[PDB]
Amino acid sequence: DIELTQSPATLSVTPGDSVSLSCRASQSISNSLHWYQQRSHESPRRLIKTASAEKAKSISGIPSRFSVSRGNTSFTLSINSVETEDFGMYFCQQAYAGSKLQPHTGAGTKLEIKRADAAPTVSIFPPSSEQLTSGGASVVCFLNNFYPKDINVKWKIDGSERQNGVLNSWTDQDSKDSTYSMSSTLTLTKDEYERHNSYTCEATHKTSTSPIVKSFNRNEC
Amino acid sequence: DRVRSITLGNSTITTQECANVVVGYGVWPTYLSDHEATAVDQPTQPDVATCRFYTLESVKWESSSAGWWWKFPEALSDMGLFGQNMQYHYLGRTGYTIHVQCNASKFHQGCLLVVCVPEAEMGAATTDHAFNHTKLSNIGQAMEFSAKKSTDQTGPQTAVHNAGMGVAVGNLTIFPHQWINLRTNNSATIVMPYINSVPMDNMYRHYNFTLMVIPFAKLEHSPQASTYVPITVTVAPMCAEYNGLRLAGHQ
Amino acid sequence: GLPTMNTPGSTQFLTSDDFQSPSAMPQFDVTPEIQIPGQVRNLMEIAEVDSVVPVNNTEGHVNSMEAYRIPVRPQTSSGEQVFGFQLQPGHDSVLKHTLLGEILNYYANWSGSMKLTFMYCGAAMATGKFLIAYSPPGAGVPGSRRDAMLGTHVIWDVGLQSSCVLCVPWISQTNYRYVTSDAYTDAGYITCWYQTSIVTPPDIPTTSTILCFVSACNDFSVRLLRDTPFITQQALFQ
Amino acid sequence: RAVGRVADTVASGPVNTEQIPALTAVETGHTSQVVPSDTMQTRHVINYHTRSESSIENFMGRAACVYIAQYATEKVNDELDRYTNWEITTRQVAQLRRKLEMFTYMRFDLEITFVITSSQRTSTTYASDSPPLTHQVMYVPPGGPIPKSYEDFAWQTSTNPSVFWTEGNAPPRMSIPFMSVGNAYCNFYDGWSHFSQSGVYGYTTLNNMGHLYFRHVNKSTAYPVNSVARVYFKPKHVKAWVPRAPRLCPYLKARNVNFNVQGVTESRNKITLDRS
Amino acid sequence: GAQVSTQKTGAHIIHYTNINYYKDSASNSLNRQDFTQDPSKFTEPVKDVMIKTLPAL
Amino acid sequence: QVQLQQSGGGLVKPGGSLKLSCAASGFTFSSYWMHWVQTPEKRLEWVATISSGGGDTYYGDSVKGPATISRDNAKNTLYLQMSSLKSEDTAMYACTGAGGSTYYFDYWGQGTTVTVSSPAAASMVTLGCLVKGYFPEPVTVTWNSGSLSSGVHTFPAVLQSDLYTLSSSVTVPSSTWPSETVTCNVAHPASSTKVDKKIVPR
Ligand SMILES: CCCCCCCCCCCCC/C=C/[C@H](O)[C@H](N)CO
Repeated sequence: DIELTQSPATLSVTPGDSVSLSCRASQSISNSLHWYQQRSHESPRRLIKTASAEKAKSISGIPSRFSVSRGNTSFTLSINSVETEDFGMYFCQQAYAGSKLQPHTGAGTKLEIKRADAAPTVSIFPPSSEQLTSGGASVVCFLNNFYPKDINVKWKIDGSERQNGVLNSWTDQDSKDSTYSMSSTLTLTKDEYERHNSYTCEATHKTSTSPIVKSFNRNEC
Repeated sequence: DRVRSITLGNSTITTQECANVVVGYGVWPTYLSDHEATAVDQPTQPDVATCRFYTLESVKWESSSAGWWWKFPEALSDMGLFGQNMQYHYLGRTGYTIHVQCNASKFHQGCLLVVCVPEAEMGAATTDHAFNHTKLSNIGQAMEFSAKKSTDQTGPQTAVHNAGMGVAVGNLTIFPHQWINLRTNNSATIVMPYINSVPMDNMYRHYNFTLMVIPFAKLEHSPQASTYVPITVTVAPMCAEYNGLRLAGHQ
Repeated sequence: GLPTMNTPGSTQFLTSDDFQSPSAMPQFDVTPEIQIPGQVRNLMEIAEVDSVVPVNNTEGHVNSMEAYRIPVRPQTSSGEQVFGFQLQPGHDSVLKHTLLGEILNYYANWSGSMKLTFMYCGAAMATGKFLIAYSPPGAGVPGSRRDAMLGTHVIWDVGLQSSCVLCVPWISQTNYRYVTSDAYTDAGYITCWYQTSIVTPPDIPTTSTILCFVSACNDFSVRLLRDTPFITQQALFQ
Repeated sequence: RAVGRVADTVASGPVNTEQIPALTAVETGHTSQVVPSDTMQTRHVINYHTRSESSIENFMGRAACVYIAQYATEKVNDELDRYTNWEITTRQVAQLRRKLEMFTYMRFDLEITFVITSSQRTSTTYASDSPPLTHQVMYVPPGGPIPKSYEDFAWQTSTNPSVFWTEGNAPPRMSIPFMSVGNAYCNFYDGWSHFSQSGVYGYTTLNNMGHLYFRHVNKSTAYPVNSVARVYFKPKHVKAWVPRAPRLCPYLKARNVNFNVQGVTESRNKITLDRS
Repeated sequence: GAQVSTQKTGAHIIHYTNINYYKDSASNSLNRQDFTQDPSKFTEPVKDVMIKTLPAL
Repeated sequence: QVQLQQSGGGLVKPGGSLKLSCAASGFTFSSYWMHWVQTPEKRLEWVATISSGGGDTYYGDSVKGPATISRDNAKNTLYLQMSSLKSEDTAMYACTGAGGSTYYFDYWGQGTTVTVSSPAAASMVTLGCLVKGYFPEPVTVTWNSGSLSSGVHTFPAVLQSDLYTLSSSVTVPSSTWPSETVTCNVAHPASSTKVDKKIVPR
């Protein structure tokens, strides 16, 4: 109340192929329901509006690729056809019976470009003398070339795992070869850095049953 | 027969082709009796000055036209001594003689519905917003309907299959109506009396009825025929009397 | 005092009772009534004036003005079918949101005869006739014009007068028929056929229009008042 | 004969004349009065049916719920307060509103019956002995002293009419005369409020009807109890004028007459019929 | 002060006696037995009368 | 259209008096406002400057027509650190600003501090500098003095009590590394501080 279990289901689509979003409502279902896509630039990108059975109002940017219909108690959105660049995150929003106000915005799902599944490749490098005098230790490891986000990452420092002060990030799609990557930033003390000799980076994939081991020499100069 | 000859004041109307004159709910318009009045002032009664035929502006009937509506007594607010005595008063009590006319040919086709709906409270175009008073009716302009849903902001709902009042447009025949079928008919004439729940009412804060002209069967013709067929509405007040003299309005 | 006895049916709230009740504002002076035109004393006075029906209600034409326009064209072989529907004036998709339908949905039974008035809307120079049959439900809906000429029918000739009235009779074994009709109180089927053709002089468009009306005769009745299954709500309007 | 009984069907036979009972002209706005004898050969049938159920008194004269008031014995927020008002109008429920909107100007003496139930609120314990509660329903005329909260000076009803109902008895009931300012209740008022054609539009301006304040008479209970008051209206002595066409699209707001745009009817497959 | 009127019976001992108790006209019961009607204001609201056997135009 | 451009961004302190201004091309009023913290957006206010049901006590006056000043976020309570949007509602095509966020976390400037990583390796050479512990999330990362701004992976920073961490991975072949000169440059919006650091060769 007002429960919207939007928006199953999208994972994942091919450029040029179809998917059918849906959204459900449980309050006063004969409202002025519509959709609202989103991408992390903001970038509003409104896409559709329907009230109440007829009068579908597609936008001028995409006027001949979407289709909404209802019902009853749920309403869908078919896409023919998707093309990169595209959103992103799709929200199912409502109103009262006038009404181009867009309240009642529920949760939503995502959809992107199609790639082959690829394992994350991590690599670790010797640091500089900029973290030595400050008492900390920022060990650097930049992952590369994975898809999708059904992976795992860990920080096994010579047999000692560290969950204290670790940093995790996920980038969006880079536009040279459609890659994804993560980062690592560690915050150690002084007496805990030189207790080891060579820090070890691991990362797993749903396809590969073993992580990748990479070794760097700290005392090498 | 077909021939009618209406005369009021000093302006007459002659029609060679007519169906009949539907008169209201079965009553001729008349003055207020002495046992129905609530005011105490002596009312004024201009019989030749107001009770005459005023011709409104012309509209164009094309193929993809949806309809038109006038709201009375707002559509006569700037016409002659009817609209001058309206400003210098507080109460008004008139009946009307609406005479809509449209001649095309024996080769055209089409059908209108000339209805007069009392208290046509129109729904708004968008909900939860009060709308402008100039989008219901102007002083002389014929506000038009639409074929699709009106997604306006400060106007009424102009869906022609809902008639603005949320009712289905087919059931408008309870109100005094006549059809202008261009096969036989040429002009529709209605005599509608003063219909209100009070004996006399103000004429600016209350549109009494709403003359609606809606094409049901759309107009088709050959492209070689004449493509401009207008619809002119001449309305005449009847048995008008005014009360409560005052300075010039209207606010 | 006088010895009374409470019968069964005491301290109850029957919804449709007519009992006296103490007034809250005593000796109130009401406002005197006046001659206001258009008084109704019976709901059958509203259900006796005609109203057009959406015969062309195929999707999507219900949310547009083309629901009432019956397409009539110059045929190439006589005896075709112009339209057709079942005669359920409270449950069919045609005759239930009309004026006769929206009154009869407030009641449960009906009786009497109706009037289907058909009004031509073509050019003044176009001619032609039609056959408007009404078959009581003995052997189903008729197939062709020969199979429908056996039933009750009128042959309307389009001329100077623009409109004819097919008056359906009251043929039923029951004195009343239900609005949400079951198989025990079937009413019949209404068809309408091309009698000869629609012929025209040149420079006239092909498509014409026929508007159908519906009404009730002077012996219509209803019974067993209910609430209509047409408006729904979830909460109170605020 | 009697009044209200329907007309008969006089017998007829085969005719061949210049009369045209079938043909007519709807351009006059004149519905045809065609008796079934004027088309086919009918028999003499006596009709004993009556139009009693379709009169305006039997159509409007039934009780219908209007407003469902909620009020408890312990205030927890501003919707379950100790008291509860109601701006009295017949437009908040859907089924009574569509009956009253079928005519433009009506004139009826009202008749109001309350049914008042109660239920203990959910808590951790329920065992308590309490005497039967007394509900007070005070009519406030338009332009009177409203009670601002509980225990106010204006709950005494020195001129207002009120009821006092013990739970478990017959429901309260009282009749109200026709108390408009004009000569009829305007169920449709196409016009504005001020003379400048601005402000509030619709029939909201003419709904000056008063209020109806519900409260408990008892000071408190042991554990808080919610009460529900359902208000039923029954218009008697009804005189209706200028019949409207019955509204198709469902309602949205209790003040104005706004609507979604709806189709005329339900759809079907085609225009013909395809069985023998 | 008693008023005796007929009862709504069928079609082919039948009376009822009501007594008005309260001193208001609005406090009386319903009069459900006014079946009178006149549909000539909606079906035939014309100035020139149209007879069925006569032509219309 | 053309919405808006709302500016953006707001600022500390939550003592009160935050304003959000936008522009337009028509549009006589149908403007709204919407804000979200980490969820889908909320909804206040309506098709006016009039209030909404359920929203907090901040209800901003917005002038008519095409300026709509302002949001009027008076008396902030640090719950309202979010990103505001503003729809226009005159089809076609009902697009928003979509404004800018306002959290901004008093008070100090915190000029940039970096810890550059030196790779030491295979057929590819990946390189990135750890700008660590800075307050203002706006920055401008420039690699190879304005030539290598294509393969930069801009990463989301993580807040742990007024410290952020951006890192920009750039990838070069071994034709430049380790012979030529490589240095990441950060143009700093809030404090205008310049950093310059060289990767040490092995
Ligand atoms: C609480 C003691 C009993 C008094 C009951 C309350 C008296 C008020 C009864 C209402 C009278 C009807 C007023 C008109 C009702 C509707 O608003 C009209 N149909 C619209 O104008």
